[PDB]
Amino acid sequence: SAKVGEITITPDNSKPGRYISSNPEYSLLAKLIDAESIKGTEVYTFHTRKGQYVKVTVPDSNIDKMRVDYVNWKGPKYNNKLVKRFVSQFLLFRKEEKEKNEKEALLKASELVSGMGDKLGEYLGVKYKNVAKEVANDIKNFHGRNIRSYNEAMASLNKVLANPKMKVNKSDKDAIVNAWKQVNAKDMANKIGNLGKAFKVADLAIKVEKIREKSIEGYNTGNWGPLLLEVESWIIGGVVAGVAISLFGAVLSFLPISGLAVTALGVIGIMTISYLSSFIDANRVSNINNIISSVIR
Repeated sequence: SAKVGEITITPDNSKPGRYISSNPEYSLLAKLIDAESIKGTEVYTFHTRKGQYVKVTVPDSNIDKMRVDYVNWKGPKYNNKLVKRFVSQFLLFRKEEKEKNEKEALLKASELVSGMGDKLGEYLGVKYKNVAKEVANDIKNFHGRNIRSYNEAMASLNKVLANPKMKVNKSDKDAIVNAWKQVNAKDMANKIGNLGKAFKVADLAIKVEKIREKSIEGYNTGNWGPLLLEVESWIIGGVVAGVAISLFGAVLSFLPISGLAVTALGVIGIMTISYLSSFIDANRVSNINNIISSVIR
């Protein structure tokens, strides 16, 4: 709901990635704008008329490499400077918006993780509670310029996974799974959504659903790649690293423990905590491994 030079851009609450121009006169004669960021390239779509639009693409957010495309254009083409004028600011606004949301997300996510700490710790032990808290902190203070690679993360996860004590008997496995299935993406999505504007990403419920399905599959197959990959997916697809993670954590934390035993609890607690550190801090993982002993039987 900020001001972009001469006008005021407002984010369409109803539709993520879409903005409203206070005065189309300065927004290329378009009231509605749709922004996108795939693989670091910003893409602006100005809806001038029905079925008509101007596509603006900014490779690597470098206005110098800017490209304009008139699609289904009837009339004369706007002069570049004009376009440039607006884009410049919009670009800038966009960055700020992200930066803001990122911080906003990490915080709220760190809270959730922290609380999860307090909660499970009552059953799991102080050692558990202690680590969870650090993990929460790491989240709180993370910068998106250090989000780890799939292969990078996957490795760390293995350490935990490869940890002998880190066992999972069917009785437990089947519960954990049953828990996951108990989940309703939609409700989740709303739940998550209500955490704040920053969580209002596109196709929330799909993202949720995929976390569930892949979460389940991980359990009964030991394959966790799909999970990590999904998250990474999100990011390449436009979601800011900080948010993606936060989003991830939130979901993770929203799983229902009713119907699980203290043993299953430990698994869950460890897992959650582990996935997260895997993407953030390699070192925290050690910490986790060290407490697996006292948490898991």
